Amino acid sequence: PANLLTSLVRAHLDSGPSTAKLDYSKFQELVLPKEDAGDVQQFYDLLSGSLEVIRKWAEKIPGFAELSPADQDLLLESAFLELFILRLAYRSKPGEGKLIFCSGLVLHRLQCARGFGDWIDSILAFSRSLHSLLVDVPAFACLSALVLITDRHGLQEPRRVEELQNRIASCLKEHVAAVAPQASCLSRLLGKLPELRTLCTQGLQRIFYLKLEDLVPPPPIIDKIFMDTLPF
Repeated sequence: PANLLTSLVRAHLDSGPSTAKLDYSKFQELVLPKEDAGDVQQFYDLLSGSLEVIRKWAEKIPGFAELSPADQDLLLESAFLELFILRLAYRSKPGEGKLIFCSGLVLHRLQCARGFGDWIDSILAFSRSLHSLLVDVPAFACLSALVLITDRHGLQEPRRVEELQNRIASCLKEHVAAVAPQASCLSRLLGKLPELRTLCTQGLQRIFYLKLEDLVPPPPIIDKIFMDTLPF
């Protein structure tokens, strides 16, 4: 934990692009001059691309594959939006308006604005605030795991999810104490989780709006996540 910390950092670093793998071939800060089908389809494709990456990342968190398969799927589905946002916010460069996606694709905020709507600006504000905390890679590797491994309604073994969460939280608390015994830093960090939930709602609102408009249908897996996480 110890070894837990190292496994978390490794899972985190293998789930995203190397700086050498960054792809700038579509990046344009100048967009010439309401959303259309190509904007909506790119929104859905960026969302979809993270899905398979996040699922592989989760399998590398020690103890996750030892949860029931029904609990794994519920935890993944429920956290998907928040993880997409958190990992995007941490990878991106909000000073420059640059969004960096898990494939390595780099886009300017103005290239995403029509598909994402105002949500992309909220994400970039959360990204600037995340960056001011100067969260180091091991701290991030625990925070993101804590977003996934958390209480959700319908869990078969809620105490086992809580034990794994406590292990990760303890691992984080120890790392933040060691790099600085002691928790104000820690409380500032954990304070990002509620804001993240609020941003996930904004994403659900954007997906609802696009489903209403109906230019291009959501891909089935995103659509199921949207429908499965609607508490009505």
